[PDB]
Amino acid sequence: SAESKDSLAALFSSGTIVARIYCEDPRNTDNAWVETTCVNFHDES
Amino acid sequence: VHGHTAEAAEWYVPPEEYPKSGGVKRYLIDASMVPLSIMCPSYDPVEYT
Repeated sequence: SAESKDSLAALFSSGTIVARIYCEDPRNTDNAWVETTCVNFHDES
Repeated sequence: VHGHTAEAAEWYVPPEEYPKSGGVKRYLIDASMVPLSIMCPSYDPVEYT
């Protein structure tokens, strides 16, 4: 959407990695498990 | 979103016509050739006072 996408880039310019934890995901097995990194994009205005 | 980085330090290149000099023009150089760490063998500036 061009400039609105640039606005989204402004939205994407301030992110904080809040956690890196192990998922309680039902597809998990003994030889393959999901671990997540969480990125928070907060819009103050 | 874009598909590249910023890739620009905002390097300054002054305008071609020197102010109040009666139309005397410099030797034009691109913004990716200004730093002294970079070689740039074709640098031939003009001496004007």
